This record gives sequence, C-alpha cells and structure tokens, in this order.
Amino acid sequence: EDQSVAYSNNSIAIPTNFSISVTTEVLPVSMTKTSVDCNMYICGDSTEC
Amino acid sequence: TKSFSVEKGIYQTSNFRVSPSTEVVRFPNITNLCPFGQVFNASTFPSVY
Ligand SMILES: *[C@@H]1O[C@H](CO)[C@@H](O[C@@H]2O[C@H](CO)[C@@H](O)[C@H](O)[C@H]2NC(C)=O)[C@H](O)[C@H]1NC(C)=O
Ligand SMILES: *[C@@H]1O[C@H](CO)[C@@H](O)[C@H](O)[C@H]1NC(C)=O
Repeated sequence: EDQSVAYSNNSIAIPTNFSISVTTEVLPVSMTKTSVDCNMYICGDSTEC
Repeated sequence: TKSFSVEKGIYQTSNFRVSPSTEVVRFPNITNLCPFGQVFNASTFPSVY
C-alpha cells in the first residue's frame, strides 16, 4: 500500500506508548552424519568385482 | 588404513573377517534326457524358404 506524506519544517511526531514483541528466529545448525562402505556399495558380495 | 603405525582415535573398518566355506546347489528334480535325435540325428531337413 501507498502512504504518501509530503514534508514539514516545524512538526515532530513523538510516540506515547510502546509494545513488547516476542519474535521467532529459526536457524539450522547441523546435518546428518552419513558414512559409506565403498566396496559394499560398488560390488556387494562379489570377489571378482 | 595402509600403514604400520596408527594414531589414537576411532576408525571405521571393512569386513576382512568372515568368508564362506560350503555350497548349496539345489536344482529341480528332472532327469529325462532332451531329444537330441530328430533334430541332430534326423532323416530329412526342410527347405530354407
Ligand atoms: C500505553 O499505556 C496505556 C495505559 O495508559 C495502555 O493501556 C492499558 O493497557 C493495559 C493492558 O496492556 C490495560 O490493563 C490497561 O487497563 C490499559 N490502560 C488503562 C490504564 O486503563 C497501553 O496498552 C499502553 N501501550 C500499548 C500500546 O500497549
Ligand atoms: C520552512 O521554514 C522557514 C523558516 O523561515 C519558512 O520561511 C518556510 O516557509 C518553511 N517552509 C515550509 C516547508 O513550511
């Protein structure tokens, strides 16, 4: 939305009361630890491979 | 880890420990010989067309 305001050279806005706001910030930290057996994946149970 | 000296820690290893010995060869119970006659030892063969 547009809330156009022009200017002033002798006016000042003062806030008269406040609100305490609780916000949530969500941040990943770690990922799963995975290991691979190269021989078992590539060849399985074959000696020739 | 291809070395004769290993530093302190925990490591993941391969199998290197168990190998098969015996064998299982179960096949169906048929025994009748296939008719190699009339195919190899036949009297007349047809024309190629
Ligand atoms: C700014 O102050 C006024 C009081 O002067 C607040 O209005 C009060 O709000 C509380 C709840 O948070 C009520 O229990 C009070 O009864 C209200 N006023 C009175 C004294 O009757 C106002 O909430 C404050 N600022 C903001 C925007 O939260
Ligand atoms: C700004 O302030 C001066 C002070 O002399 C005044 O003359 C002028 O008219 C004002 N202009 C505005 C933006 O009101």
